[PDB]
Amino acid sequence: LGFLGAAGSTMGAASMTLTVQARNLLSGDTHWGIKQLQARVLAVEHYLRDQQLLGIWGCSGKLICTTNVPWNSTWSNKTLSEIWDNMTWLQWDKEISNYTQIIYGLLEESQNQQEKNETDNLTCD
Amino acid sequence: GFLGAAGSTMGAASMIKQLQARVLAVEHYLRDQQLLGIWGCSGKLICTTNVPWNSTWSNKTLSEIWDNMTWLQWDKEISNYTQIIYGLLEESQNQQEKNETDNLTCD
Amino acid sequence: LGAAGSTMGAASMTLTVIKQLQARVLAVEHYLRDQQLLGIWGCSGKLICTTNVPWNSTWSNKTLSEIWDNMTWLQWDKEISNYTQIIYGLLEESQNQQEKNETDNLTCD
Amino acid sequence: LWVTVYYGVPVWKDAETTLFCASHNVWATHCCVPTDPNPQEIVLENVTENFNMWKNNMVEQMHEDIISLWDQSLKPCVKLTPLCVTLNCTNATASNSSIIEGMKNCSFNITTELRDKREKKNALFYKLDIVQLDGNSSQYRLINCNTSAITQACPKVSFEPIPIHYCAPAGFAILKCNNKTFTGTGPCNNVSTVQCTHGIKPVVSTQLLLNGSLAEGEIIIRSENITDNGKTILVHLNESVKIECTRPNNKTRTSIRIGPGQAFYATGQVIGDIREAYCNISESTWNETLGKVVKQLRKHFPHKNITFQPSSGGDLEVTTHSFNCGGEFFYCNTSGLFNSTWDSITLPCRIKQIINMWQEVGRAMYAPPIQGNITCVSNITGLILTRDNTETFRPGGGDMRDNWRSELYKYKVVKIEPLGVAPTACKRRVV
Amino acid sequence: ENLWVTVYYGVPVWKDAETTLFCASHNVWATHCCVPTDPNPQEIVLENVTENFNMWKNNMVEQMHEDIISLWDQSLKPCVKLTPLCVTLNCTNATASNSSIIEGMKNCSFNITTELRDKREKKNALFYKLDIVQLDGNSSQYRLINCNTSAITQACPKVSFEPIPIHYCAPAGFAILKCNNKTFTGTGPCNNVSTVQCTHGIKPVVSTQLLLNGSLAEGEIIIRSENITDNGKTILVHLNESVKIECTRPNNKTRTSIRIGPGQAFYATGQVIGDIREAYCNISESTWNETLGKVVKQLRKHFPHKNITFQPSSGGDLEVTTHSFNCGGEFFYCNTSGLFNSTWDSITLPCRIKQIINMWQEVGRAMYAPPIQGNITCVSNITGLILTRDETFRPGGGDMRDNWRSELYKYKVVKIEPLGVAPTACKRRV
Amino acid sequence: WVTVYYGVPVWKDAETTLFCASHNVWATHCCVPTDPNPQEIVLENVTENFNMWKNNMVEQMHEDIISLWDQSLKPCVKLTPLCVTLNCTNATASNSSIIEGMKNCSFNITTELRDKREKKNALFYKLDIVQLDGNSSQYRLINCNTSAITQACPKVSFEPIPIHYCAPAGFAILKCNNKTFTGTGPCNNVSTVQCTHGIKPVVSTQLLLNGSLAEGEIIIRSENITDNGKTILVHLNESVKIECTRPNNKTRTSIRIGPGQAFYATGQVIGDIREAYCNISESTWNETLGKVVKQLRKHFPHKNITFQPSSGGDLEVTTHSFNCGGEFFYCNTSGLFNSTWDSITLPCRIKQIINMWQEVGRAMYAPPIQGNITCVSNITGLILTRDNTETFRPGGGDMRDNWRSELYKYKVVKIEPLGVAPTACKRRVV
Amino acid sequence: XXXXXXXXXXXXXXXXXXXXXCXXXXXXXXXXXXWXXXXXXXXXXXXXXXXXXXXXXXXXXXXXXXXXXXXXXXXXXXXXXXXXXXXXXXXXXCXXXXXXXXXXXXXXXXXXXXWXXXXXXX
Amino acid sequence: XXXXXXXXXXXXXXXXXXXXCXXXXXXXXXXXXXXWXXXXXXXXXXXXXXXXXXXXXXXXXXXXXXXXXXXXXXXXXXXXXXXXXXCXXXXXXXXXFXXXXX
Ligand SMILES: *[C@@H]1O[C@H](CO)[C@@H](O[C@@H]2O[C@H](CO)[C@@H](O[C@@H]3O[C@H](CO)[C@@H](O)[C@H](O)[C@H]3NC(C)=O)[C@H](O)[C@H]2NC(C)=O)[C@H](O)[C@H]1NC(C)=O
Ligand SMILES: *[C@@H]1O[C@H](CO)[C@@H](O[C@@H]2O[C@H](CO)[C@@H](O[C@@H]3O[C@H](CO)[C@@H](O)[C@H](O)[C@@H]3O)[C@H](O)[C@H]2NC(C)=O)[C@H](O)[C@H]1NC(C)=O
Ligand SMILES: *[C@@H]1O[C@H](CO)[C@@H](O[C@@H]2O[C@H](CO)[C@@H](O)[C@H](O)[C@H]2NC(C)=O)[C@H](O)[C@H]1NC(C)=O
Ligand SMILES: *[C@@H]1O[C@H](CO)[C@@H](O)[C@H](O)[C@H]1NC(C)=O
Ligand SMILES: *[C@@H]1O[C@H](CO)[C@@H](O)[C@H](O)[C@H]1NC(C)=O
Ligand SMILES: *[C@@H]1O[C@H](CO)[C@@H](O)[C@H](O)[C@H]1NC(C)=O
Ligand SMILES: *[C@@H]1O[C@H](CO)[C@@H](O)[C@H](O)[C@H]1NC(C)=O
Ligand SMILES: *[C@@H]1O[C@H](CO)[C@@H](O)[C@H](O)[C@H]1NC(C)=O
Repeated sequence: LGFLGAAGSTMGAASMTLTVQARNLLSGDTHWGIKQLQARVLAVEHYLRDQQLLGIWGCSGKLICTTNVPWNSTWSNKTLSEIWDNMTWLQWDKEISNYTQIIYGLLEESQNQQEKNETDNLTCD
Repeated sequence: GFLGAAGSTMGAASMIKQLQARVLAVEHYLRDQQLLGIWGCSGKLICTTNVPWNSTWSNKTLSEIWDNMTWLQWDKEISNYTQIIYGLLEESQNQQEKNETDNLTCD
Repeated sequence: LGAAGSTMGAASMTLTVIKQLQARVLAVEHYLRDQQLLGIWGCSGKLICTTNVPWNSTWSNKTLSEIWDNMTWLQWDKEISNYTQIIYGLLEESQNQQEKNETDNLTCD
Repeated sequence: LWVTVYYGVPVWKDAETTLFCASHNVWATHCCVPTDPNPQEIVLENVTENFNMWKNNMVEQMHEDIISLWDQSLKPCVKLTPLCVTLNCTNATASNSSIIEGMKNCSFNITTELRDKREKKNALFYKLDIVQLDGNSSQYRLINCNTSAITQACPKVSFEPIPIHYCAPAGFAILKCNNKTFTGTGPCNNVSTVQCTHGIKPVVSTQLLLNGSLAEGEIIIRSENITDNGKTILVHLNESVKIECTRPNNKTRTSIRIGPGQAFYATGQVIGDIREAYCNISESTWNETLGKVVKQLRKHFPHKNITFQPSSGGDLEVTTHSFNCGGEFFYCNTSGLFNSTWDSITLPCRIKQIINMWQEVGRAMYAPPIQGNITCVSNITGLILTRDNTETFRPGGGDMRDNWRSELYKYKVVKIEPLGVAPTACKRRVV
Repeated sequence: ENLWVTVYYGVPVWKDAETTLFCASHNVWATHCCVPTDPNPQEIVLENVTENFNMWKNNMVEQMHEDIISLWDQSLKPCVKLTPLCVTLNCTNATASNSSIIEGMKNCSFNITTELRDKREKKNALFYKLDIVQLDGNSSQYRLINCNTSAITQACPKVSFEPIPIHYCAPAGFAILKCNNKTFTGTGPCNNVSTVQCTHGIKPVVSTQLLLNGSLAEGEIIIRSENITDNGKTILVHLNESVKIECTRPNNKTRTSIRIGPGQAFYATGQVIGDIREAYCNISESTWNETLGKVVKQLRKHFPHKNITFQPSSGGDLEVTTHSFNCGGEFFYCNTSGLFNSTWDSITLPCRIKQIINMWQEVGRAMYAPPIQGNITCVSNITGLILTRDETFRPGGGDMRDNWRSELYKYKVVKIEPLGVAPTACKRRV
Repeated sequence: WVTVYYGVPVWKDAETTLFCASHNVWATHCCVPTDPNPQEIVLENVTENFNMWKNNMVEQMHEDIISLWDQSLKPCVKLTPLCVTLNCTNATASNSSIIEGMKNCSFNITTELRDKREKKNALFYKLDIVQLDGNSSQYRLINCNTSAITQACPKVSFEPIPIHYCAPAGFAILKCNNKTFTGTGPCNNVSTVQCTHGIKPVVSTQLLLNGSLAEGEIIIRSENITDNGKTILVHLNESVKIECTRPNNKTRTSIRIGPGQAFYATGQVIGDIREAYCNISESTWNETLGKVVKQLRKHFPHKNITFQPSSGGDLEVTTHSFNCGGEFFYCNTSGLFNSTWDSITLPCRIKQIINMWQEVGRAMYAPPIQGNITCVSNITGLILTRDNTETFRPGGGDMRDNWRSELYKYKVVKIEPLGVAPTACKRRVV
Repeated sequence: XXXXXXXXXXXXXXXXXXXXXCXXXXXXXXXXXXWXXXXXXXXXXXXXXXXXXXXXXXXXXXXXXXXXXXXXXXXXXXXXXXXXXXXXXXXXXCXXXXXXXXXXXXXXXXXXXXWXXXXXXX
Repeated sequence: XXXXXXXXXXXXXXXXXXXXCXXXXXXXXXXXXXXWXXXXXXXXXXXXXXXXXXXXXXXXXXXXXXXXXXXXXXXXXXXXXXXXXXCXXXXXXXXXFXXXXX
């Protein structure tokens, strides 16, 4: 159940463990210690890069976040019952692997447009 | 002062070596931020949850005892429930998000 | 950096941005320092954040809004280079008061 | 439908990183990190994964650490550079007759602790450790004074293998294959996640795989492209064969001071059985073991009866069975084990003090002698075989990665990828 | 109960912890502890806070030890090796300027290879007897001490090891607690505790029987021990008044630079000018007699009226029987007999000088101190004493960490744990 | 009202470490592929201050190159055992005639094992050998006076492949795009890049070889024109083709030093007797200097200008020192700088013990290169110093001057994303 | 004190050369040696820095009249003359100021102790 | 460097005197690296003073001014015994000697 125990669960059942998987991403003499130091520095960078993406997409502070970007049937033409009840996350990750970079670019642009509209155009004069 | 009022009760109390050290400072920082965020305290020093106090962790009439105990003593008193409470807080936040995006009655 | 040097009002929507260990660690430290400051201020998660601190007219000669769009950021930063630590301190004090006021003015269920 | 962003999604990718080594022993000193006192394992229900023992990089990574520790452990020790002098090397006598060919009584002029003083010293050396400089002129040198320095291992330092567990860093996981019929490559339909691998002792040997784990099922023959003759075959036994090895005599050693706190340890005399070292394999066990291997081998080669031949030739390091027994290196014959078509077997064995364990051009090590007698007992858990009408098999060998692939075949290292997206019915609200 | 968990961040609690502390401000110490100190140190009174301190188990003492060894090695590593000098020495009797003999020195001739690795020359130098070992009986042939155990290296004259105050500072997330009650003595609870980020500066002064240039005890003389009734568990006596000690080597030495190799030179001792008085230390008599009596009065608070007496160390070599005083860079090994001599205007301690030392019991390592030209005068403050028990006491000695523990005893490192929970009568609103 | 902005297009001058980026030393460390399609942003209406002599990148690259040089040579053969007395006579070549500059030297070396003292010999250049006494055949190598000589191993190339230096995250490199920029003033047309162009770390003394030619006319750059204590870097807009050679076939031997070590040395030379010479086009050289002077006179419009065929200091700086493949040439420039306002065929000298970097305590020995060698190179600039009329002389000799001339258009700055400005509104929800 | 015994030399008619040196009463080489010219002419001049102490150099008495030379085996040192001339028809003497370290080069802060009986060959 | 002193015709007894040296070179970068010696008729020179201090094992009747241009006047001239004496610029390789007047 813990860590990756839910990995083979369906898309729907899975995610009841998002907190567990997320907390387990952080960690809690001579030359060999340098290799270990390098690994720690990289682990931090990877954590932060994911946080930077959540920031730019407007999902900071949330494990589950929705956006204003519509789903393109091109990416997948399956319905929700198949996606959430029969399919798993490992399968899904493979199914739309070639669209990840598109969706991420769209999420960044959508957030920028939202902010553009949110910005107060001198209401107070 | 930083640890000032450490001996006060809650009512008031609540108001190459260099690279290794820098890395640890960062890891400790990030763990506190992740852990607060994952429970719903992102951006806050104090927040509440929907997780009830079980009374088994401590059976004290804390609504009054709060003002006659310090944080140091309290931290010792319930140290055995640290993971239990934290686990419940994580579950609570995750369930709240699942209710927010429930397709039947979404946000 | 990206595009740079334009008159400040034109900057809207432009806000889109062993030695090896030392470089990586410092890059992380600098990143976090800015996030921590945005954190103490009511600015976390935002490119643009609005304060509770009035601009102090003592700092520069504010010819109403013209000062906001008659030069780029480079000259502006120089004009007020000696007030940055004052402005930042005031923003922290104001947000600290806001935190105390929200803490005491509890809503709850 | 609308895009939903998720963080903490339990998915992963094949990945490479540095694993932690967890455990006056060198392995214990280096792998100072404690093991998990209560290792956990999480079975992943409805998960399949692709494993490949010939390409998982866990073997390559430990190789680098095995080499690094070996060399680093030997660096702060006595150099034998001043011993590269002409030696006399006459026939040494242990007792009575001077008939022991293997040992020579080498006398020489060597600089002592004071730079302006020199002394005549002597020690006994093995034939395999020396080379004749001029045919029939009785002038000898140590074999590695031809190309490099020889470092004497520190007598206080133990290289005895201890079990080592490799552990993932945060952000990574090790997946384990639980299929007894896996064979080394392909999908496993029963996969569990662990933080640390089982312990593996860093035992170094040739031809026979010693002190490993046993197969869960029947004998497993694991090879890449088994139909090729360009590939090595690892045979993993389901029962261990007991092997006992000894050097049946009491060695007494001297100490020659060669610098400001540095001394060379060497054989002074040997008292006891003048014969070479011997290893004993029960005969009935060996024949049963080989017959069982053949029964499974016949599934890949269901043809004419298989012939087992001795190794083909080459340097002693690749033609014989090497043993990391105590502080002495055994070079044992396998003839009689691999001479067949499909109560004890005694095999003669030579001893060397100067070795090059990792076949490094720039390295040589001198092993201080063991005082007294040695007995070494071990578990034969597998074989390294090569193949070249019928099939011919030989006790050939690889690059000593075989020694680790044989245990690290069921593990894979992956990196966790917490982000992903999926469609929903819910659009972000304006609020 | 209608209580829900409330999460608080910024909670004033902590745990015992061990971390890496960093130090702050041609001197080796100044070069390494390059980090500026806090010009305006802060301190928190910690109202109503008690804490448990244990100097005997304080990891900072050990960490300071690791730093001194490491710094020493960084400084000594990039220097001249004297292993080319491990040759037979053809020695005669003691010599001196004009019509005199310096007891303790010998005139030795040796065979040194020139820079061309072919031509050889002989050179003469004077050496201390304590640095020379005889090769056999009834023989004039000698070798340098330790050429039979370890490499001997030469310290570079370019670097100063003079102690400067070193301040230790906790890293972010950590703080240092101090016991400021006075009369704390040994381990146990302290009822007047404060929080600081950095320690006071401590000079890394290394000595044996007498602890020099530390702070003084406030209040009365403090006797610190771990189970004082034991014979072992070395007793640290911290004085509330200092005793002035003046040490000197009243003679003019010269130095000869001998080339020993392709970019290397050895510094030899040449002729010595002036009277021959060896070396000595001056201690006021009444000051010592009164100081020791005060210590005894405090010992009488731990022991019943008893036959209290002081004697010189019972044995061992100079490193444990003498006062291993560094003075001006030559090493002094001064005789404390006559100082620790009692039963319950000035006195002088005769003193010996050495050039080859093994530092902090490194044993397998040795260092040669180049001679100091001209004469040396050093004045130090005796701030504490080290004693062991047989009520007969002897100076004994420590593990060379008592010169740190005597200053670090008031400090403890703790990890700050700002996150925590408690129940409150408030449910989250959604 | 104070509005806070993040991601603001502001930068400040800063110093950081740039990436090395990208059998070969340079390739071993600068092993990271460069941007296949570098981007550049023009900063409209931006002026920035560039200063060649205050540019820390020149110094940083210098320190890194030295490190690369030493790191490469460290794991190689030491020639320490060869610092022995040599027995030297006159060497001959091709014919029975003596070839000037070469001596036939013998010595006793251990080679295999111990005590062989095998007599070996080699031909050596006079420039690498110093006489031990008057009227004597006995010699030593010049570096026996200071240090060990490390032999460079043939296994590794030091060829100056171009390297693009790249800024770390949080930093950017600004570039000056003014074709006539003088090196110290504001640049009124600038752009931003992440990496510099590829700069070949070419080593030379008096002449600047294989650089990038000026976009505009010949640009004369100095920190200060008036100050005769400053170096003048002349950046040419047209190159001069230079062809240098060693017109003989060298054969080398290998002398075992010990296990894992061998000395490479000249066995014999067959071919021309002239040791070396160099072909500089006559017309190009004369016109090139005239053009430099026409431009020099706008900075120095005084009477007449003369270039004197003179220099001071020792051979490392009085000549044109450059590498030719793995060979070390020292060419006489007196045949070039001789004029007041076919080919030149300059004589050249060859030397094997190279005190590269002009540091004390280090030397490298250049193994002999078998067969004959030719090199072609482009003079892209000159280094001059000076002092009624004015006299200029070849200057330089400082390796950093060869890099300052390429990095002159680049500056490193730190990006500073935070800032504030006044606005009309207060936060709406308080 | 070296108390060296001057070896002396025969006089020459502005011809040949000499390096008589003085034999030390104790030690050889070591780190205390010197050589000087002598005359009834304001004590002439230092001739050579025949200092032992692993070093030697010429002094100011003459730019190129003699070179510092020594033999530890003989317990003696002198500058060795060449191309003798009438101008050199004067006395010579030995001394042994002790060596010392003084930064660059050297300084004879130590007095020129142990002057020899000296000799002359004018 | 150069040395000379106006010590000509120093015919005296009881009252000590010496002329100061030219000290063209101060010869005093550290510890006054300059020295005095004197010689009786038909005698080797002997140190009189060094670094303006009475020479060791020389005589009680010795003194010198604390100056580069020091005069090594005897502490007393009770013994008379005038003899040639001179300073040398010891700091210099060219340790120039004074006139060596009585
Ligand atoms: C201020 O600096 C700018 C550089 O930062 C100059 O802009 C450059 O002008 C060049 C033409 O003079 C452009 O060359 C083009 O490069 C592309 C590369 O792919 C080629 O195909 C084109 O054929 C080539 N054009 C021509 C006419 O050869 C540079 O690309 C351009 N650089 C950038 C970054 O835009 C400004 O000209 C300069 N201004 C002044 C006043 O000097
Ligand atoms: C200035 O730039 C020129 C041009 O790149 C440099 O010339 C090149 O120098 C190298 C090294 O000497 C030559 O490489 C050799 O080529 C032969 C060809 O047969 C090969 O057998 C060798 O193994 C080696 O690879 C290269 O050919 C030569 N290029 C040309 C056009 O001649 C010159 O060295 C640079 N000058 C300086 C000071 O850096
Ligand atoms: C011993 O050596 C020291 C220097 O190492 C001499 O010190 C000098 O003393 C005089 C006294 O008047 C001072 O004026 C100088 O300035 C001192 N020198 C330095 C460098 O400070 C000392 O005199 C010598 N003593 C003997 C007996 O020779
Ligand atoms: C080797 O030779 C020495 C010569 O003294 C002899 O004493 C020793 O016993 C010999 N050793 C053996 C094993 O023959
Ligand atoms: C040869 O093969 C047959 C089966 O085809 C088997 O019965 C027989 O025992 C085999 N011979 C040997 C030597 O194993
Ligand atoms: C000196 O300068 C004048 C400037 O008009 C020029 O005509 C003359 O040719 C110059 N002298 C030389 C030697 O070129
Ligand atoms: C190049 O140098 C050679 C040297 O012998 C010379 O003969 C030849 O003429 C020179 N080239 C030109 C163009 O003069
Ligand atoms: C020092 O020892 C050498 C040994 O040969 C001797 O010749 C010399 O005279 C001794 N020095 C003194 C001052 O006695």
